[PDB]
Amino acid sequence: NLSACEVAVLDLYEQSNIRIPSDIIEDLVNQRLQSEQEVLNYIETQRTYWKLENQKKLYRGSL
Amino acid sequence: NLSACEVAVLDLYEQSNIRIPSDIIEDLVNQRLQSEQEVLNYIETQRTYWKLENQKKLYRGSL
Amino acid sequence: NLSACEVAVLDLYEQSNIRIPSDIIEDLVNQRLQSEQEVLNYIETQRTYWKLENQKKLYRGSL
Amino acid sequence: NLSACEVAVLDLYEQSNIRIPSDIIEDLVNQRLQSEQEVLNYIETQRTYWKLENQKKLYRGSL
Amino acid sequence: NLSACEVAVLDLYEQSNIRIPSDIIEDLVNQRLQSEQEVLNYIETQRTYWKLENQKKLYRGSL
Amino acid sequence: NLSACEVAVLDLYEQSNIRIPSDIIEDLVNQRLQSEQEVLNYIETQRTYWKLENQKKLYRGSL
DNA sequence: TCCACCGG
DNA sequence: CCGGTGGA
Repeated sequence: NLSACEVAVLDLYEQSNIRIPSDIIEDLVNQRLQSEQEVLNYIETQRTYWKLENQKKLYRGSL
Repeated sequence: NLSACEVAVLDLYEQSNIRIPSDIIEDLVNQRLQSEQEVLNYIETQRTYWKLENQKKLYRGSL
Repeated sequence: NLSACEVAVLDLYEQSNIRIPSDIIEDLVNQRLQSEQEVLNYIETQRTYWKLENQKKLYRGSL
Repeated sequence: NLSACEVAVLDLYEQSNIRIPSDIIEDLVNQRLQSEQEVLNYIETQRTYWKLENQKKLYRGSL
Repeated sequence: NLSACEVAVLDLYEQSNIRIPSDIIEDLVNQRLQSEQEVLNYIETQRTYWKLENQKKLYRGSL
Repeated sequence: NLSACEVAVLDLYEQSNIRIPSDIIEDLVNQRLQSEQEVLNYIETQRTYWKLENQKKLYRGSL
């Protein structure tokens, strides 16, 4: 149950067939960003964060 | 609340300071995988998925 | 004050003039790895870790 | 045990879930900068330092 | 006054009109690498080292 | 051994942990530049030249 | 800042 | 096929 401008942008991403991680949605709520511009920039930043987090290589001492 | 061999692998990622997105944990529980080997393969596959997903490039009608 | 093979690899890095972040050194002690191979792989993972971390873009809400 | 603005900025990075390597902290105590604006710029510069350092490729004479 | 394979590769570099910084030449003499392959490999690494190092950004406390 | 301003700017680069190639130091001394502003501009210019040089790509009759 | 090209 | 680097 989200803000209108939050909904605007999220569907933009749906339109590009991109699932947005749910950690990003959670982070998005606790911010009440006010333009669509800010939402898009916030989300874009978070996608980078998790592109990078997911690339992190796991050391294996077991394997 | 989770399976012993699941908690084993998640703590590997902690030790390596890696955040696992929560969508992955979600999908992980609805699988009851049996060994640590399997759990780890699954998680890895999912990190690739999301690395790719967070990489996908948005088409903007605005910016 | 460290294991001899640890030292062995840390000096390779020094010969190539690459500073190792000290967090890597921390994590490295907590693992008593046994071959020089293992130490190097471990260290190399950790470099990617922090190449990536340091690449994370900060969200500017105040600039 | 640090300056107020130092603390202001480091929690920025914490609210964005970004680890600051501890060599950066070291290097930051050593300058008593006086606005957040300078702290932030200083830290960003050091993140680039280490993104780049960590990217340096090691020459292997052994493997 | 250098090794014959060393001379061999540097000349390659000349034909492509490429200046090798002289710190590389230094680091090169302290390694007596044996094949041309290893020379080229070492030099190539050292090129990346200084491409990166020269990229690092300066923090300016006065300008 | 060098002019005080030369020295002032060189320590800027150290407090940023940046090695200056020694070909830069060389060219630097044969110019006696006067303000620190002039010195830094020079070094920077020179850092670009060599970022660029060290990037130029080798044509290999090896490979 | 975004787009295209080359390398692993 | 994906990731990184360089050029417009």
